[PDB]
Amino acid sequence: VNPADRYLQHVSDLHQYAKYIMAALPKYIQGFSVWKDELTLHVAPSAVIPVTTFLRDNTSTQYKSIIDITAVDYPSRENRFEVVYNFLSVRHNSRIRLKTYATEVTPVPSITCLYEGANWFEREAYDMYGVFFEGHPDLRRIMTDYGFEGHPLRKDFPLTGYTEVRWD
Amino acid sequence: PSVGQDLPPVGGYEPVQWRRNLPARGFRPLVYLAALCGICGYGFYRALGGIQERRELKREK
Amino acid sequence: MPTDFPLPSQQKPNSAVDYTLTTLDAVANWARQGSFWPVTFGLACCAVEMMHVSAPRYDQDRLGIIFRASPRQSDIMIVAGTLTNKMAPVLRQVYDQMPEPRWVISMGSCANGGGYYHFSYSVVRGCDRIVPVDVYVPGCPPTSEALMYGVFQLQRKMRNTKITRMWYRK
Amino acid sequence: AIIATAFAETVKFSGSKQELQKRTLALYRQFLRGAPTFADLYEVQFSIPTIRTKIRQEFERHRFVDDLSIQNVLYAKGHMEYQECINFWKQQAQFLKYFPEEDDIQGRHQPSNFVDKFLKNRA
Amino acid sequence: IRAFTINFGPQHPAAHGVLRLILELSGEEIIRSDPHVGLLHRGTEKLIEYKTYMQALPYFDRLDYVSMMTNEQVFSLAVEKLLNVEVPLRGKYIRTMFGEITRVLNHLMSVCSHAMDVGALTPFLWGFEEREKLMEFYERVSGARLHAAYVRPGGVSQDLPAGLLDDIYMWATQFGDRLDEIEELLTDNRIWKLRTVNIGTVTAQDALNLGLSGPMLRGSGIPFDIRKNAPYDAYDKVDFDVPVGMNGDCYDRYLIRMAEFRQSLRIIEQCCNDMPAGAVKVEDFKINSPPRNLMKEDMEALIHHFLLYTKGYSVPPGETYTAIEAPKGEMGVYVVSDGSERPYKCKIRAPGFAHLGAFDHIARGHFLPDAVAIIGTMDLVFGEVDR
Amino acid sequence: NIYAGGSAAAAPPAGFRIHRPATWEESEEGALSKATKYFLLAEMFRGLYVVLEQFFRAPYTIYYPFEKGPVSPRFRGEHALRRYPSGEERCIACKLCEAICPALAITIDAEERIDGSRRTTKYDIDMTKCIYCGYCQESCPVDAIVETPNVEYATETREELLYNKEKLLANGDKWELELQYALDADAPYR
Amino acid sequence: SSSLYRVLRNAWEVGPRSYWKQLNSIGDTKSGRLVGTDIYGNKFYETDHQDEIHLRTRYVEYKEKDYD
Amino acid sequence: MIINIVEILIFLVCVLFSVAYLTVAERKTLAYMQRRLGPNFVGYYGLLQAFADAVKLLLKEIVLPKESNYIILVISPLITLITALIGWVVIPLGPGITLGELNLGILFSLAIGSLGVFGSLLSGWSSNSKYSLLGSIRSTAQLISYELILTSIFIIIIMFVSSLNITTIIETQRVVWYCIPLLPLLLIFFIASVAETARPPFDLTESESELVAGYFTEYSGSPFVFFFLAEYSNIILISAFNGYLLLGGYLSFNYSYLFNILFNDYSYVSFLFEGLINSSAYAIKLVFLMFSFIWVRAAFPRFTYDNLINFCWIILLPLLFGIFLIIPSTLYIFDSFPTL
Amino acid sequence: RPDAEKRIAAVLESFDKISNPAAITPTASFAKDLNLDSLDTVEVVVAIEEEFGIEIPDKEADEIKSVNQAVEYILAQ
Amino acid sequence: MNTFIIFIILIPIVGFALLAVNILLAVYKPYNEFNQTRLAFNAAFILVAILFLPFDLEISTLLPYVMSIYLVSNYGFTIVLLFLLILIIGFVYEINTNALKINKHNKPNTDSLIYK
Ligand code: SF4
Ligand code: SF4
Ligand code: SF4
Repeated sequence: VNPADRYLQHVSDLHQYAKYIMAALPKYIQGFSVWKDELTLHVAPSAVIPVTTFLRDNTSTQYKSIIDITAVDYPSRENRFEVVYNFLSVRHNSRIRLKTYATEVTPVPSITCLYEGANWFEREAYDMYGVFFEGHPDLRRIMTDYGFEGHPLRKDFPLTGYTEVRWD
Repeated sequence: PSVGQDLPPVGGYEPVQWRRNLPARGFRPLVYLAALCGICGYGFYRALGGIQERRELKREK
Repeated sequence: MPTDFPLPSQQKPNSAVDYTLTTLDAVANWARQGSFWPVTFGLACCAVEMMHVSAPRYDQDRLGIIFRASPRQSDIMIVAGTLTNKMAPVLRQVYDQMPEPRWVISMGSCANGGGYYHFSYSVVRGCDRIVPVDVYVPGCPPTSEALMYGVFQLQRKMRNTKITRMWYRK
Repeated sequence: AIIATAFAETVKFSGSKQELQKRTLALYRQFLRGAPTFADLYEVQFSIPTIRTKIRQEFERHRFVDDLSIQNVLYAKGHMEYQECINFWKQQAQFLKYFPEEDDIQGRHQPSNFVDKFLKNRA
Repeated sequence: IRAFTINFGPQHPAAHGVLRLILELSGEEIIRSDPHVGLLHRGTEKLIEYKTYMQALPYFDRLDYVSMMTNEQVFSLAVEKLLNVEVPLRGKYIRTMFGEITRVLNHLMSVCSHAMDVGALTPFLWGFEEREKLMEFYERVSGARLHAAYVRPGGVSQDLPAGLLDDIYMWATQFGDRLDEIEELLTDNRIWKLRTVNIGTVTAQDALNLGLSGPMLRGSGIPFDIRKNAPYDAYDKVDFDVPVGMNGDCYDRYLIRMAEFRQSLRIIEQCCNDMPAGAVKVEDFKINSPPRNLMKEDMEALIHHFLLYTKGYSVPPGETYTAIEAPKGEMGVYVVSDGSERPYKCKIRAPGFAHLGAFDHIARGHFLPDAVAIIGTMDLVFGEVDR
Repeated sequence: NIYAGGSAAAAPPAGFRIHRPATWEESEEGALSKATKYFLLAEMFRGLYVVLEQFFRAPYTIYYPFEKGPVSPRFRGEHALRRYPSGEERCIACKLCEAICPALAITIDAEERIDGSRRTTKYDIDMTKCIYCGYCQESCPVDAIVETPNVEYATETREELLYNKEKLLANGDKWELELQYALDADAPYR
Repeated sequence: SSSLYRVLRNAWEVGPRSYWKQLNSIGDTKSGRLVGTDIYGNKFYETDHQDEIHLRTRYVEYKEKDYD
Repeated sequence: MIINIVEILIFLVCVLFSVAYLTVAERKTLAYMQRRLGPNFVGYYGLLQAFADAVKLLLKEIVLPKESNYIILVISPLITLITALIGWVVIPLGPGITLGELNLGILFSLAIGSLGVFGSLLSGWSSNSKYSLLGSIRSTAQLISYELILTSIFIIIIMFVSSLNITTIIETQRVVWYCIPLLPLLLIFFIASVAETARPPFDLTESESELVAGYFTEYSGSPFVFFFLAEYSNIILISAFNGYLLLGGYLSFNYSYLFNILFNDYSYVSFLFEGLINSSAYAIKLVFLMFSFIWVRAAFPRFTYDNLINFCWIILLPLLFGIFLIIPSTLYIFDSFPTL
Repeated sequence: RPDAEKRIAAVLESFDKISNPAAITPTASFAKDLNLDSLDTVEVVVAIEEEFGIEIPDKEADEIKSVNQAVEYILAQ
Repeated sequence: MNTFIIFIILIPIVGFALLAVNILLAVYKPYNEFNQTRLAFNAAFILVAILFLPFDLEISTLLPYVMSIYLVSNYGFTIVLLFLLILIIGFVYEINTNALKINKHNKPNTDSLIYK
């Protein structure tokens, strides 16, 4: 058997939800996509908070819980980095993924206004990329050398880095 | 095909023990209290009589 | 002075003074061998194996090893687990406040020459670059059998310490 | 994690070049005020005005950037390094990154002409 | 003006971890905390973009080095969901019950290590002993101990020995006595019950706002488990109760861990009775190796055996986030396929990452010895959190 | 029926409403009986009796230089290069072991020798970074490098730890017995 | 197990000269049967006895004082 | 002059030479309590290792922190050591056999245990780090707070004695022990006994996790053998107190019935055997008790300091005043008043 | 405060980038008369408060553009 | 000349023989090898020792009683029992005022969601 049939009835279900979401908030959703029951949402950079309230606050749509956020670069395109979010409706046993985009210069806002644990996550993907989170106390580096310069998960940045350590 | 790999017994295994094996051992707690007072009071009967004995020995000295 | 003199690896006791010094050396090295206090440095996949030596299959108390996790009471240090850029000054500082008859042993393959993270950016390419390590314990899960064997290797080195015989400057 | 640490601020992006300039001026005042704390804390070999003449020239390095928002990321990085040095978070090994040139006078035959580059084929 | 703020542990404060951890104490009461993690931070994610999925697999048993096999499992699951392949039946059960003996191992390490961190010395040895018995069971299947070069993204590395499935039953009968035995001096235990009755309360909606999961979220009262909510690997086909706590205390977070031994043993009883027969790897030779019997005989098996070990197998482009129930919590992984054979990017969601991130929302007001009982029941092994 | 919206079959289950917790007077036992367990420390002496029972039982530990723990045939420790019957080096430089050692511990140069067959000029493992994946064993068609289950080879210098071809052929000379024994239990399950 | 009776009876089985060597060699009293010896010269044993824990069965008696 | 300087040496090799093998014995116990083997590599059956501990420990250096007055770090090890060593006068060893008999026994026995806090409070002040100071505070507050109840039951013991001589108590105790009438007294005394020693059901204060690698000072060397040996002297010293004033001190049974069967007359053999059996009854009580300390050290986790002060002043000590109201009353019901 | 501006001149003289140390008048502009920069401004102001040990708020630090304003501020203590 | 006085004098010399044995036997004695503002307390640290003094002191107050208890038959009983019954209510002052409570400000926010 091809292991995609067991998804299909749900997957064709999920689309009806997803289109609904675009009909719900047409100001902020650039698009939706889904591939093997992973629902992915398409949000402008200055557009994050009004979506995430609705994803938290609706009774039909209550995700309540950040799971992990990070960034992925695509230096081929103009807006360089893109910022991805993952949630988990523990009532309705569902997941949702939210992608925005940001150039290294420009920000994305912080969802630390609502999601409390996310301030730690946003602290992470700062240092790995340089992608900001405006509106965020305790924005500083983590899980790298304190005096480190540059960003590790960046395709121009070399593998071994620049500086090595020895005891003089 | 499939040959030589390990398989379960055709009779299966015995069912294992996975519950809380916790017997409420010992006695009733009131038995511990009553035995406590018994050991005490017998000790006091040995104690105070010996003390009065020692006082009469003190008189004799 | 004699133009020929036996190497200290090759010398034998011949003076009665040397019998006295060698037996006294044996007592000092012997108390150093039996009582044996490392410090819990372990930090990563190379630290559970350090606890596996404390486990009741491959006991270390029967060897006299016990983890006084306080570096002033420690004889040696077991560098275990990987070693990052961010940590390494703390490693140097923990090496600093140790008493003088010390050693340090490199448990784990990341701890010598980087190991699996030899090409990372924020990593020290083995703890050679920080402390002078005398025995390496190879193995990426460096086996309890191998870790104990590293201790026995170090104890053989301890038997050949010659702290007393060098007062005669052999 | 409702609450921040001692000196950490919510990051916020000044809309004007002047407001950025005001923040940078206050920031250099913060470094310059906390500089004698650093020589105590990081136990450094040398003197306080050497710290001050580095902190001046590091902002002299970035005096001539045009953009608002590239100076915004630059200000945020400066504020984070202030946040590190005002606490014990950097250690003195990591603190002495900022003076490679001070601690050792370089060594014999620093190559200057073409020839000293050439005899060691540009090092 | 600020507290006389301390460094908690440079080296050996909490066993199995470098817990550098700023505390601001005002009455031996934490007004706020700030754990600096990064001390183990090897930067593994920068590496795993430069190696093939074939090679990229033992990055992850290094991650979360007390429960290797769930990390192995979750990356194999992410890639099997990405590749649109299906592991066979025998493979599903063998991966399932190894992912449950690893759960037995993980709680057996974590509860006993936490009891040592508190001060109870006897489970800290009685548990590691049975962990050595389980080191043996890792040893017969796969490589050495404590780092299994096992479940491949095609499924399973190789078959069992000829008699492990018997021998593990001889072990499994006596694990119940050896578990209730350590239960007998920690569960009632007025010292332990005093130290752990309401310490670090975690309410429901704040457990969700801190992104927590696994035994902690199930301790707060919400019945959520990936083994039964979004099932996989014949956890459907194996009957399995789940424990759910009542308060937000550390005592529910203790008692649920005690319960999951009793549950994961019942896993092994329903697995060893009903292990099927069939191919233990995936059916084809185009995502994992052919067996070495017939590659010395067949021309076709060689080129697969060569390309899988020079190039590796090619992955369709896309991205997945597969998260499963590690015994620490919900461990996730987010892989972004190039369409090449190196992963273009791969984030981990280490479970203890948000647990550490949710520390000073829980740890406010409590005492400094109370700031130890909170540590090892959010299970900061620190192999997870930085990486 | 029809659900509401914000409404799955995930309702709260039957009897999810927990009981009102019992007070001092909704308790079956007497206060004297409860406080007997309070003062006389029932569950203290209970666990004390547990550990006393474990005093009178057997230990587990072994005398390690005299007894060794369990060793699987698929255990892995240090390396060796096997040879053929009638003694030939068995390693061709397919470079698979270089290709899939995920720490790049393998380094090989190799040349066509006098007779024309391919052999390895320099074969070199960096045992600082041999991570015991064992993939290097599973990557040889001609089954030349193996996993010798020795672990007791602890060195004192990093210089000793760079196994070139000669040390590995010496290990293949040494452990040849045990590698035959191990492959007589693993070559089916490979 | 590790009772006094077992160590006493195995010491009475082996012989006090080999016992006095063995106590200076290991801490235990162990009575095997000479399954075989080494090309380096190392006498091995194997224990029949019923009161033995798992993997205490077989063991080495070395040759050199400076063993490992 | 000649026969007393040997009288003190034999007591030294009876006690100081024994307290080392106590520290070997604790490892042997906790081995079999946690199902492993004790030290076996070191000696013949793995004995003697405390010598290998000490001789190594005497060979390490005298590294000293810069914040510590070095004289203070000489005084506190020495005075804690000699406090727990001059507590060894009026242990009784048979009838009236002490080092120096004096009619005020308990007062010395208790004032030197009262001096026992004074070293550990003084010790944490050297190397004046804030954690290092406040750890000494947290240690000394419990170390006085149970020193109360340790002191405070010694008077209700001698509400059966009314005499401060220690060896008078055992001859009073011939008719019956004191533990077997007064059973919960033993339980609260046993927890009070492990309180004044640094034992980890109760010693939270040796938390290396809380401090910056601090147990007390990490002061090591031949300094380290001093507080260490003082600690293990304190162990069996409070065991000795438990031995005489609560348990059968040197008494086993009547044993005159046996003697008139054996001997026909007094002789040095008869004194030898009777002193043997009295010392052996004292020994067997003392040796079961040192085992019991480990037997409770194994099975329990440590405390919170809040738990520790709550454990002193709220749950134990009003029950102690209840004892102070019931035992003079029980004395008052019958005539029963003890005379010297 | 008498001779306070003498101490202010003593602190101000110790710098560089001053084409005339005798241009230290009580009405010396920082940017104009002393030929200073925006960074030199808070440099000399922090040097002043360090000379006295007093601490100053931000806006009152920001607005001191001449040594006349420094001697205007100086009697806050 | 009595061994009692020999015992308390010899042991400091034994401690000196253990003290200077390191100074004889060691080598390499001493190589090269923020605390700005705060200290923190509750009353539960400072009060235990200060309150400890009358409760330690009353033991030495009660100590001359227990030696002479046969002489004071049925009446020194009455006096000392009055003394104790003063001190015991002196004790139960503090336990009702909770003088050793070191209570935590980790309150779960009792006040509900009063809205609009
Ligand atoms: S030796 Fe192995 S387990 Fe340990 S740090 Fe290195 S890679 Fe990790
Ligand atoms: S087991 Fe050794 S040879 Fe094989 S891939 Fe790993 S490091 Fe390389
Ligand atoms: S051992 Fe195998 S992989 Fe390595 S060079 Fe030889 S044939 Fe190639």
